[PDB]
Amino acid sequence: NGAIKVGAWGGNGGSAFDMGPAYRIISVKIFSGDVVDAVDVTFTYYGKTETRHFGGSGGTPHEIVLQEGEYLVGMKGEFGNYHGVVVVGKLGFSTNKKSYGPFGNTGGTPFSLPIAAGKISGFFGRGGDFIDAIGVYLEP
Amino acid sequence: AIKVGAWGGNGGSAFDMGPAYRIISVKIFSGDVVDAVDVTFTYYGKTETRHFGGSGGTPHEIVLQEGEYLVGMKGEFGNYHGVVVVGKLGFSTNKKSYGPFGNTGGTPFSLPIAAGKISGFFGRGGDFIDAIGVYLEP
Ligand SMILES: OC[C@H]1O[C@H](O[C@@H]2[C@H](O)[C@@H](O)O[C@H](CO)[C@H]2O)[C@@H](O)[C@@H](O)[C@@H]1O
Ligand SMILES: OC[C@H]1O[C@H](O[C@@H]2[C@H](O)[C@@H](O)O[C@H](CO)[C@H]2O)[C@@H](O)[C@@H](O)[C@@H]1O
Ligand SMILES: OC[C@H]1O[C@H](O)[C@@H](O)[C@@H](O)[C@@H]1O
Ligand SMILES: OC[C@H]1O[C@H](O)[C@@H](O)[C@@H](O)[C@@H]1O
Ligand SMILES: OC[C@H]1O[C@H](O)[C@@H](O)[C@@H](O)[C@@H]1O
Ligand SMILES: OC[C@H]1O[C@H](O)[C@@H](O)[C@@H](O)[C@@H]1O
Ligand SMILES: [Zn+2]
Ligand SMILES: [Zn+2]
Ligand SMILES: [Zn+2]
Repeated sequence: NGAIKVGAWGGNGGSAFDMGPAYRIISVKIFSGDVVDAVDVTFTYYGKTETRHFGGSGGTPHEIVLQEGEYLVGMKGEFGNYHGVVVVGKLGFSTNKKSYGPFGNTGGTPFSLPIAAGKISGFFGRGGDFIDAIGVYLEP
Repeated sequence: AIKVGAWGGNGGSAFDMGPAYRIISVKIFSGDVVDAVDVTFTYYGKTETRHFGGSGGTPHEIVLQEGEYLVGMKGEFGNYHGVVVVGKLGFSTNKKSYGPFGNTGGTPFSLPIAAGKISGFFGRGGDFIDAIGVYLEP
């Protein structure tokens, strides 16, 4: 509904997910090991603060807590075959303050989304055992 | 405004066409490398053309038909005899995909647009197209 969605980068495995845009991403938690297992996002939508759980439940958590006036302004990673499956094998974000990651240890086809104007407001993609694919909502 | 990119190097001079009402056509000049781009578009009742990059290469026109929009951009950038330039460049509309054009591989980048469209360009250019980036509209 006026949305701008770029991606998803990755494979066609797993099931579709789409959190829609948020008023405020509070934190992003990337679960990884060899590969990107999953992503938890906690956010406020119309007053309510929710957490959605994407991908699978393996891997080690890596939390990005957004400070007041800190926004996600970049996403990059790599997707490739992980013993049969095209999943996001490395995943990273940058904010207007600091860069995070990349998380994951499997190299593959790089992708990169530098945002010169605007910010990330939400996520979509595909998840199964791991993060098959990830994509992003943009707003000014 | 939503500006994404630019992908490529830091050589050349910065260009910025701003967002347009409607992309009419994109002409991609390439050889070994992406030399340049001509973008024809409408702007507040005026129709305009901008050249970004140099004069080398063979052109490939993407002419946009009725209710056809740019919903994807992809290519590769790399060091080409001393300068980091777009070595391959491609686009997709809602109806079909184009190219990619250029014959020099490098670091890939891809911008699929699930919702929204490309409404304009910015980046860097010299005698080749050093870098390209994109304005996004809903
Ligand atoms: O990120 C994927 C996964 O990586 C690591 O586990 C490996 C695999 O689960 C599988 O191939 O079994 C291996 C046998 O020893 C194991 O290394 C862990 O980091 C895990 O938490 C993660 O889910
Ligand atoms: O667009 C690429 C590049 O063009 C110009 O660079 C010059 C050429 O690469 C060539 O003639 O060799 C010169 C010296 O090695 C070089 O300056 C410039 O516009 C440059 O900024 C740009 O990157
Ligand atoms: O450097 C952070 C690092 O931590 C662990 O070793 C794993 O979770 C990796 O996926 C991650 O890359
Ligand atoms: O997450 C990767 C992988 O996980 C499971 O094995 C299935 O859901 C696959 O469809 C999916 O591609
Ligand atoms: O792309 C760089 C270069 O490639 C080829 O040599 C030709 O097609 C030229 O026109 C072009 O300038
Ligand atoms: O390889 C893509 C593209 O690269 C060059 O610029 C030309 O030779 C084109 O005719 C060709 O289609
Ligand atoms: Zn979770
Ligand atoms: Zn294997
Ligand atoms: Zn021209």
